[PDB]
Amino acid sequence: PTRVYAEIDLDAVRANVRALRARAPRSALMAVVKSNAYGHGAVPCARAAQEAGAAWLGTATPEEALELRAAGIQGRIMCWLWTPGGPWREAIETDIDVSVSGMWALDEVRAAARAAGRTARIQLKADTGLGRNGCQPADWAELVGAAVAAQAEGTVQVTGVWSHFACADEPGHPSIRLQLDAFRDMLAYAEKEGVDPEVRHIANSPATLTLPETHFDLVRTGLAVYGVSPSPELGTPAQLGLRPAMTLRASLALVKTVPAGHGVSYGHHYVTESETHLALVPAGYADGIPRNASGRGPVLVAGKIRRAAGRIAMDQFVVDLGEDLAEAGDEAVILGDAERGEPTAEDWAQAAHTIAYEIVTRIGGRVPRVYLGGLEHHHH
Amino acid sequence: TPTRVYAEIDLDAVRANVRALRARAPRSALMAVVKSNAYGHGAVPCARAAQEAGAAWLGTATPEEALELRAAGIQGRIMCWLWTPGGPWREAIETDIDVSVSGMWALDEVRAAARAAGRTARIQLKADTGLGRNGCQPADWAELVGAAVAAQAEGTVQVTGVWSHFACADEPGHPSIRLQLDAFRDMLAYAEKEGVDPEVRHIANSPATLTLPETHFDLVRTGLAVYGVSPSPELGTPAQLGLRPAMTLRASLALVKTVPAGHGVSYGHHYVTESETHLALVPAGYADGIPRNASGRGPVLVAGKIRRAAGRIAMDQFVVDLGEDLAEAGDEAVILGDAERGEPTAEDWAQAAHTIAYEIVTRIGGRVPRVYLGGLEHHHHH
Ligand SMILES: Cc1ncc(COP(=O)(O)O)c(CN[C@@H]2CONC2=O)c1O
Ligand SMILES: Cc1ncc(COP(=O)(O)O)c(CN[C@@H]2CONC2=O)c1O
Ligand SMILES: [Cl-]
Repeated sequence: PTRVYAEIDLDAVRANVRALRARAPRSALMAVVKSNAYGHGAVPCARAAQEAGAAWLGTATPEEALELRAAGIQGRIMCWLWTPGGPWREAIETDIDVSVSGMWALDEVRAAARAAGRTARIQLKADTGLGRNGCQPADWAELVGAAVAAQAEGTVQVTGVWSHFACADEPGHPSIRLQLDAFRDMLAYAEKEGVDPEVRHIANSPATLTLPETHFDLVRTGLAVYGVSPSPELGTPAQLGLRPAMTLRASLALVKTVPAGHGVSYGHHYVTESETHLALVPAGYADGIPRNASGRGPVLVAGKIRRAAGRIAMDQFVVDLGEDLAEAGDEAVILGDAERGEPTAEDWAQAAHTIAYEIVTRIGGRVPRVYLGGLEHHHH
Repeated sequence: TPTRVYAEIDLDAVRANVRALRARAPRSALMAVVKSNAYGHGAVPCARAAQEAGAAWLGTATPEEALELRAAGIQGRIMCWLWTPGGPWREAIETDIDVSVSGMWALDEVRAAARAAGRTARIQLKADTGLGRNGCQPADWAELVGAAVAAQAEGTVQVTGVWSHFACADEPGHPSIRLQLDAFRDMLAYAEKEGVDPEVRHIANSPATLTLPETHFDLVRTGLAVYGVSPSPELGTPAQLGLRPAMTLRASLALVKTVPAGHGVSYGHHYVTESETHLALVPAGYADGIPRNASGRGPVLVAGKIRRAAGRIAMDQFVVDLGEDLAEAGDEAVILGDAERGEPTAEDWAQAAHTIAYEIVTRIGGRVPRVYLGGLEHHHHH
């Protein structure tokens, strides 16, 4: 690549899960590789993680997990975002743990297990307060009654019971101890109606890094696997011992001199104060560069951190080097490692008024990924 | 048909939009701009649709997007302008692609390339008339203009056109507009006198095309308007401008349940139910292209009524408050589509997320499948 590409370090990835493994000594690890691994490459990161000690693999959509098996990845895998008509049968045949939050899901899977002549491994999801997916406390008895019954009929096998936190990245939030308590009480009742789960889990990356009383048998870690801290309130990847996996770089396409008082970019939302040097970065919002980052986004050009000049276009944006010099083809680092003096996904989150989760995840397809580290077959 | 979420592209809306646009610049050619996967609509399918409908030129930003079009079997004139040292000059020249030169480093590369390729490269000179983005500054025109006419004589290149791009065309009656138009006539002319005979002179994008007839010249570069979306509300709705929206984003509810009064919804708990009600889970989040920034305002059409994103929008989904109404898993929700059909539109979302329509349709995820209608059967094979 010469215009813009993403450099993924697989050694950073492996070291992260080894760090996270130590953080929860008595628990099992679940590397979440959903959404193309938050933009780093689903399969490469799935193999690296697993190699480093990942016992489970989790994704959102059935398609995402199927594609994981398609690439010959063994071990326990699980998905949780189903919609009526999903590929229940296919998932069951590949021995993937599908999740259930309602009777409709349970009924769809039970019928699929029949056609497949096999038993689906299912995990019941408790809605302990997030109010997103999962079963409400008011319908827990009912759904729990059906599982054990569908279990007796040998059609399904309840392998686990799980929930998910709403403000776990906000240390001290009252909503946290609530859900955690509601989790225990819901688990008891189900464990009493004839359910012996293979795994018990509720924690995510922030919960994992903060509350041990929430580790149980398994922990589902996503973002931290990529060396990005869930929130500033928890620390920088550096303080967390996490190492950034992606480095986004580009080459300048033009460097010119313009008189003082010259407008730059759409809407001329930036006017040159004095005759200066204007560089051109060939990466716009279609490549994943937030347009709300207009005027703030940091770029590492010529030994100094520069700022987005004016509006950010679909394909490119300009930067004012001032007195400094540079030429077409030169390297620019839009986001990378804080330990290398470069900008980070957090820096851009703040610049764009969003979160580090969005920054990395929304990095386009038009942008090639280049792998380094891990083993050779990982780079596929 | 997709079970989670998907996008349907109406190829007839595309075919009709260009036929409308041409009738606006009667004495100028039309270059359809399908860069960025046709602003999220599917590059090859739309490129074919627009050609057959009347586009004489195709425009993409990068050489790769241009080499993909050729690789897909598309003929006719094509041009790309975003280049960096080491680009596929040779490959681009062999495939007969009009490229843009704004600096000398480019000229020397295409020259070395036209040499290896044993062919003459058709180049177009970009002039920076105010945008301050790309193109030659007025103070380096003669230098570039000179070296060019020199490359001509050597038989390496061939200057096929002189152009430029506006900064505030989409802002009706902006001072920058006239100022930029003026520089064009002066910079262009000089190039003529010094020898250059251009095949085409262009400067108009969608807004300028729709508003200023004196910006047409030989060619006109229209991107957004071709897909039925209007550059700016300050120009009207696709309806008034006489345009038909081409994209329709639909998803299927995954869950619908009842929750007690005072329950929190999503991360941070930014939304609390004022009473006992029905909540519905839409399985699509910011990884599919839904702006997280539209959290709490993004309009969706669910069960006969427009609902607002209840709380924080997530990576893979978000919830909507059905209130008293009822619905179920599998029922379809329309995120964005045709206002004429009483559906939320790209502008609606553009406003909700505090941005411009251009970015909404352009950033629709790749995890999101595309389904084509109308047009010619063979148009949706690649
Ligand atoms: C159920 C579940 N568990 C674990 C994770 C991993 O979380 P971290 O990345 O914070 O470690 C996620 C991802 N959460 C997102 C965020 O938005 N939509 C989701 O599915 C999740 O949804
Ligand atoms: C150089 C160039 N020509 C023509 C067009 C087509 O313009 P319309 O889409 O308005 O018809 C664009 C706009 N492309 C975008 C839009 O925003 N930033 C860009 O680079 C462009 O960049
Ligand atoms: Cl130069």
